[PDB]
Amino acid sequence: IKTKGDLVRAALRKLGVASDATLTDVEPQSMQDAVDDLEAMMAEWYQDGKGIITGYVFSDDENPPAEGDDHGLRSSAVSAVFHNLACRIAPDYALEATAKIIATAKYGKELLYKQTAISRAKRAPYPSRMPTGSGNSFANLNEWHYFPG
Amino acid sequence: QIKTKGDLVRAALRKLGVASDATLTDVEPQSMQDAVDDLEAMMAEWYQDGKGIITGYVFSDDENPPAEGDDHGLRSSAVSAVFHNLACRIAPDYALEATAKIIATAKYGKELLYKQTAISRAKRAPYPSRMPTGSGNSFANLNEWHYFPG
Amino acid sequence: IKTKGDLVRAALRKLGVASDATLTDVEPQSMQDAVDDLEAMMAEWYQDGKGIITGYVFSDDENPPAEGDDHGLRSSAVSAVFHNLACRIAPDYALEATAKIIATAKYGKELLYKQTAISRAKRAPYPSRMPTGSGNSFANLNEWHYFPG
Amino acid sequence: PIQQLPMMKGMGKDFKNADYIDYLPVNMLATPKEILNSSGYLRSFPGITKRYDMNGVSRGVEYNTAQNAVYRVCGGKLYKGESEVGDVAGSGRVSMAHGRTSQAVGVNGQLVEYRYDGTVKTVSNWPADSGFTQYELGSVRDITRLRGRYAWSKDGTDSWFITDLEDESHPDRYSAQYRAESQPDGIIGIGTWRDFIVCFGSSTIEYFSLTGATTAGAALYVAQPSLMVQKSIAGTYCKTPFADSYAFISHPATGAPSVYIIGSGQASPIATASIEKIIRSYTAEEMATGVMETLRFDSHELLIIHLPRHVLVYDASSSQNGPQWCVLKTGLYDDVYRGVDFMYEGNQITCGDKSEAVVGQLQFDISSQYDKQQEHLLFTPLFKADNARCFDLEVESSTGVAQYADRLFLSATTDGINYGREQMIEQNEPFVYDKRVLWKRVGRIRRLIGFKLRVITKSPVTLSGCQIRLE
Amino acid sequence: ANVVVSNPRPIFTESRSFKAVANGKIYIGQIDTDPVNPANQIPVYIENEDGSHVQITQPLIINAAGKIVYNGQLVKIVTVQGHSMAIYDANGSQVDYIANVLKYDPDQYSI
Amino acid sequence: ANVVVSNPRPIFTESRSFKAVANGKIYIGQIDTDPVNPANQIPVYIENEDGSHVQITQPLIINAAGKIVYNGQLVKIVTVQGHSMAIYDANGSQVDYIANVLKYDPDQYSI
Amino acid sequence: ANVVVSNPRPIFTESRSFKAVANGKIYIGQIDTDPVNPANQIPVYIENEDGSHVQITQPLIINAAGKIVYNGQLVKIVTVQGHSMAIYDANGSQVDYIANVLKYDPDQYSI
Repeated sequence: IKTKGDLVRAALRKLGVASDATLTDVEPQSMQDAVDDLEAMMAEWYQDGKGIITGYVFSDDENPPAEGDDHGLRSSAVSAVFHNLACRIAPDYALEATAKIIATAKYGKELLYKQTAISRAKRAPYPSRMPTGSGNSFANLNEWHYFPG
Repeated sequence: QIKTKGDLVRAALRKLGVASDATLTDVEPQSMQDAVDDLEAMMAEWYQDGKGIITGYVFSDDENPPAEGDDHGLRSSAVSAVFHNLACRIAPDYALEATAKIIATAKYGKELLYKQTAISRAKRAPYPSRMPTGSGNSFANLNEWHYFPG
Repeated sequence: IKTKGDLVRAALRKLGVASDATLTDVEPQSMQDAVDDLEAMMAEWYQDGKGIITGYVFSDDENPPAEGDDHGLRSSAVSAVFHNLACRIAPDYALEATAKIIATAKYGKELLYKQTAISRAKRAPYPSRMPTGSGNSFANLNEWHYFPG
Repeated sequence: PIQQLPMMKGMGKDFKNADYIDYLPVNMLATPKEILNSSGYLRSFPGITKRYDMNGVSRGVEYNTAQNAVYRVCGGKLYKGESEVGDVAGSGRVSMAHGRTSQAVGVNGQLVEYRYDGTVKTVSNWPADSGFTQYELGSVRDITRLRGRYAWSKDGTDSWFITDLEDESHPDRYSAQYRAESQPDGIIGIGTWRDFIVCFGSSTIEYFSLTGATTAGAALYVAQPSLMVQKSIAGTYCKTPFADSYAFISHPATGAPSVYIIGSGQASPIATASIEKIIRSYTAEEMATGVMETLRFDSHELLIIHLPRHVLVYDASSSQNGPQWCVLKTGLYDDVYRGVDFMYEGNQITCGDKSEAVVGQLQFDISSQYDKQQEHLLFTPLFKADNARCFDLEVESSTGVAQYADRLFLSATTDGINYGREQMIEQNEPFVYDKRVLWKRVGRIRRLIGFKLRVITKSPVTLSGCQIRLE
Repeated sequence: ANVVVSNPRPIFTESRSFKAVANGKIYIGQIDTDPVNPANQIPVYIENEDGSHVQITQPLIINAAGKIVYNGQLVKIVTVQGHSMAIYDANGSQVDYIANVLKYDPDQYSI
Repeated sequence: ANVVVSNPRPIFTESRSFKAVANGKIYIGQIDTDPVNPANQIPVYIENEDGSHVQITQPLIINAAGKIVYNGQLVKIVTVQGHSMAIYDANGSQVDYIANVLKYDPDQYSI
Repeated sequence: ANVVVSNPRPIFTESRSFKAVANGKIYIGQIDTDPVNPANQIPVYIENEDGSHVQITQPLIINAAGKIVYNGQLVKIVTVQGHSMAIYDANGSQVDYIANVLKYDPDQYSI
């Protein structure tokens, strides 16, 4: 829900590796391992701002006891993030995520990038050589040709 | 009837056949709670604030800690969709997978969920700023002439 | 026939879960559960009036002891409704409905929506800008261009 | 994947010791018959119906071959069938040994003979003026007869005697003292095997046979060392004939008690781990008072053990896959089985009662005991299925004679000790012969599951091969 | 402190959901037995406000709020001794089954 | 006559709303002591049908219907007489800190 | 291992439906009388965990979950003598009424 530990525990559940439905308690080594993997995956997605953005916060795991605690993730992206984390940590235990998990991860990543893609569509301004028509105020104000860039 | 987020979850697990009432073994309430959590995450993913699928769902809150008891608030017709959906989501939880019938019914339910919203969001955009009202309109005498969008 | 109990007992029979031909007496839990599933299916079909309509009445299961009793379903739609209910409740018992049941459900749903689709075909009125020809009485009565919408 | 579940012996844990123990079928008798799709069917124990009254509780039974009638000692009154012949003192269990000219019952430390013409004589030394040898008879513990002589053992000593041939009241004229001196073990019990007087001790089982000596003073019986068995009977009445030999319970001297059978001068165990744990759960005095006996009806060879808080039954004919033990019980809770001292007379078996002063005859078309309901349990063994689902759970029942459509309580565990919700399913329907006991939607087996079938009824229950569709 | 306020008329609900049993049936019977056989049934009485005990027809009825009702008005049912209950909902399915229960009435201490 | 047919399985609802405490935790301890501390925890017994009493871990679980549920399904929990209670919901908050349940009897004059 | 774990806090629900009496009212009155009348209202006490009995105003208040509340906190309501509870819903209706909760006035019976 609202902490990295919950996201990683949900991912491990989806693998079936460690869950109350299976009567397996998450291994602390598994905890740290998949939390580190989540850090790496979120960094790769974020791509220093040019790629997909979700609001996730990278703790630092330098001053804190552990990186896994709290996350700025939007409430709508939690499903996508923990399904993708589960898919990425599947080969760690030699398991392979079920096809439903893969499809859910694809759907979630698409939904995460939908709004960013709509925002980035924009449109380029008119070329520097394109003139304004005679029917404008800037024709009288001497602007004429459109401002470059 | 099915009026609580827990009911949708216990109705799903039933559709999988895990803990279905009249059952000799029932799943722990911890798995029921966290499947409610999965339901909430899936519905948040669907809803996407205004833009995404609008199901009429009502999210849990701290004044009502037992999210299971909370009334989901879904439309009467929409309960079948989230019912048969979310079954595939907990399908890998016990490593079970969903039967083809459940997959098809979930697809149909989500399509029916989004049908009304998609019809309601056609909304052809107005005339562009350059389109002129012809001489036929009496508003041409009122100096409006060219249309005004936005 | 004329009650929800008969419809649901009919579905279980086709699925092969409980019937006199199998010497199985329907479990009351199965009865209530599949009746609830039928309620959900009919609600989904009805779609608050915009979708397929059959005449089915949603009891309320609030004041009555149980929702399953009586149904306003048309006599011609009983086959379609109970075959579809059997198909929907097939995975509850881990069974899969035989291909004949699936084909029957498809045929029944198509027949159910045939009449509603014919009724809803209609035709849009003439566009607001299309005028009467000179050969009309409304030409003298000043109507001219057709009434919008 | 329709997968069958055995029901002849159930598995589970033990919440005190945390050991895997056998959950035994209760009031059921596995019958090795090829039924439908299974190799055997569970059959409820026959019920008990009151044949007639008796004075006091039952204390012994023995089928008198000489008179071709059964002599039963209930309470303080001796009974021959329906009629009341003798008067017997004491209150504890009594050992009997029928004779051709007298029926005797060793009670209160003295061997009392009830002669067939009505008179009663007690064993005592020959008169001093007679001139025959005088012994020290002491207290009588157990008795038996072989070739016209009564053999009894002095209480608290390894010496046993034999009566005279001419006058049976007094012991033998010149040679009537015999000792099982192969070990310093007192004779806990005596008995007759073929033509041998056994001398069940506390660490040995010695034998004896007639030597045929004619001169006065020569020992009539001589030890047979080659047949000695190096075990013992725990208590005076922990022995009984079984399959042309004596079974018994080992005395604590040789180790932990365990049910044994004598074969060719050697003791072979027939008690599983759980049976001997149940036996060992008792103290020395409590387990000493246990009485064990043989009952044989239909094809079964029962070996019933009447322990103070358990009634274990060994079914020899159903031991194809290993020893088969069922715990009989009376009432809904853990009370002890009331039936005791079973004997087959005439047409139908008759049994005494531990609590009431009645005698019951076994009736096979009912399972009720003295017009009361009874509980039958059946446990399936624990089996490990991970993330699997089970839907069809069918047990074949022989629906038929009954008074009401008595339903069975079907429940499943997950840790093998404590159980879940009790589901009620109709098991018999009165006067209907083709009902199926079917339950669907059993659920998901997270790790382990074990089904307990519990039937409360006054009519016989015949459960057959249990199949579960572990899909 | 002599008397503490506490609600009479205990409430019955389902086993896996918080919904109340609606128009269900409660059956009372001997210890660890099927409480549907008139052989296994145990008499249950109505304890009115005046204290006049009266016998009732055996199958108890539940209103829409999970409370025993007889002749419309809510009633307090009392058994003679320990009992086993099998709570049935409206359709006939088991809400739950219990073998041994005991709760002595806190009222009528003067008697 | 002197035993009430009542709700056999207890209902644990939440204090601030009319909902069952899913994944609630009840700890049972000595009188007038905090039962969260394992030292204060007293024996807590399940009473299965066989009349046995098998003891289970103190953090008893509460399902979505308010009853007490073991690893599997509904059970009849049993304590001695003087049991304290402390409901904790899955989030970790507190609902009840009932000090002495015996001090909640509707008739304390008998005590 | 004698008693069964049971929720002692009383939850008040409406008689004809499965809902709490949200913001309802409980009036405590004399034996066999109408507690609505101000005259027929006995003094009523709260019992804290430590056991400090304290008086409060008669028209008790119920939260949205059914449990009695004083100053936003759950409390245990006791009386020194046998009473006659009268529960009323927020809208105003005699949802329930009990002439004598214990069937005997402990005070007088104490003699």
